[PDB]
Amino acid sequence: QVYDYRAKRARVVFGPELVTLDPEEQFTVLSLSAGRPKRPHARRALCLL
Amino acid sequence: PSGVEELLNSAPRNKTRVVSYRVPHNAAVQVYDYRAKRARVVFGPELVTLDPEEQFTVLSLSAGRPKRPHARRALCLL
Amino acid sequence: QVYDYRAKRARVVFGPELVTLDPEEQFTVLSLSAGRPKRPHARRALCLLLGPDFFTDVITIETADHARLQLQLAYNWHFELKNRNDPAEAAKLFSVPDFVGDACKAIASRVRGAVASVTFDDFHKNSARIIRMAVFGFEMS
Amino acid sequence: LGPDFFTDVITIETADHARLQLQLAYNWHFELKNRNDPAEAAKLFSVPDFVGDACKAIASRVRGAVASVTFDDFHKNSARIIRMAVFGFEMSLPKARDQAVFPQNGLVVSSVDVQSVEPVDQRTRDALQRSVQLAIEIT
Amino acid sequence: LPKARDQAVFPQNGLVVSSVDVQSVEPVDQRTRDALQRSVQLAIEITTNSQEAAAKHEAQRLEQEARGRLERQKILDQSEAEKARKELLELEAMSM
Amino acid sequence: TNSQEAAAKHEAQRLEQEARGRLERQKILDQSEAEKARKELLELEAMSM
Repeated sequence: QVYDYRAKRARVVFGPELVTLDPEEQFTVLSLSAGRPKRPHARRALCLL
Repeated sequence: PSGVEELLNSAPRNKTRVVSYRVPHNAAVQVYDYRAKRARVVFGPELVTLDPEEQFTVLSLSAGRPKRPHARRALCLL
Repeated sequence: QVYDYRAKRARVVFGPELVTLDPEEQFTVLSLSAGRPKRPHARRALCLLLGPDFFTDVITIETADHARLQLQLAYNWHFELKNRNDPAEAAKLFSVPDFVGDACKAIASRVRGAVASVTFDDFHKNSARIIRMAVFGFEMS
Repeated sequence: LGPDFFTDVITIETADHARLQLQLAYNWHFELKNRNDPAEAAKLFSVPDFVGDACKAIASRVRGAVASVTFDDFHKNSARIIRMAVFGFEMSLPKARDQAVFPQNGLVVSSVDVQSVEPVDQRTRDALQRSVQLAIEIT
Repeated sequence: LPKARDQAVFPQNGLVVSSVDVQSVEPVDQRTRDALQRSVQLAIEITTNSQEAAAKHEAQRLEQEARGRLERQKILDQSEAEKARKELLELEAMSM
Repeated sequence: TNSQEAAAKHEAQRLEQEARGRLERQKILDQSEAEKARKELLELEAMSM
């Protein structure tokens, strides 16, 4: 998902479609719990599964 | 009021350039206008754009590894 | 709050509005009880807080079994306001030389007067109840 | 004139000859039935030293309270007797009124907080320490 | 008899004394202070003897009531055991 | 000091007296209900014997 500061509007997308941002649009980066077992901040990624 | 580094998160910002701050979708923020004598609140995917007399409502948080009354102060309440 | 020597008149203000003094006007500076635990004169400030918050405090107390023990207390607190348009009640808000130190001290003496009767055993097995009921309030049930 | 608390501490002797110091917050303020009267205001300053006279008179009253009371009941219940016996009368014998007043200058003491009653004799503290040490083990 | 009036007065010059506060009554003899010190030192320990006597009487009474309960349960269990023993005596009687 | 000690002594002695008297009466009582259950046990034992 990405939020547009210019349109003041978020938009979400998934599946086999590449994103193409407007200049004010920004990715919704997401922290993940990774590490060998678990860890509150590790392998941060915007690509939620 | 030393709120600079929180919203910069190298080269110093152009202070003449308007201050602005992207607001994370679940995040919430508020700013008070000294000129209009009026506070205003905003949240979600909308960047802030202050009037010159407007000031951020900075908020102390309880951070640290466990808990601590003054740590990781931030205006971006979740 | 600030007092005007020229108009011979005090005025109070709060919330998101910057102060702008007349030349004879002076701030009502207020001493506070700060320090790591409590201290009658520390972090003096004119910016009194009305909002909800918690006191940072710890209190030694003697039990009936002559076993002294320290204990910290969060002390949730706020300043209730039946009105905001009244200069007088606002003057009452600042009329106290030190609301927080007086609060923590009076509550401390009340805790001492609570534990002074209570045994160490029942206190250790049930502090949270008696520590609250005995220092303020009366029957509710 | 505003509400505040005295900074004071008082040694006192119990009936068991066990002297002990204790601090007292002494909540206080100056009541004013009027402000337009020069005379009452003159009464406010008529006292050479309102605070020292207050703390001293209250101190002697505390001494006159503890002088009869035993150390045991005092240690187990200081906050009540320390207040009732130095000012006020029956209100319900009955526990004394929380208010206290000095007519000579219009002073009015409020409730007196307590937080410490430690004995002057450290050996006595060792005795109570051994006593509570007996208490935990009998429990 | 009745407690004296708090007021005091000197007619010779019109003086008027009020109430007299007290805060200290310490003996001139420090040895006497040592004596009272040993006295209150006796007081705290006899009070410890008092609380110990209280806890002792209480724990003793509780152990008494408890052993009485367990005793009654013993007599009861002996009763049902007497029942099953009686049935066993019946079968043993017919068998013998 | 001998006087106060005599007072505390007489008092603690009287309290221990009243206490042991209470516990004694409770003993006789418990012996009574134990006598009851013992009586029932004597009945079952009687029929069994």
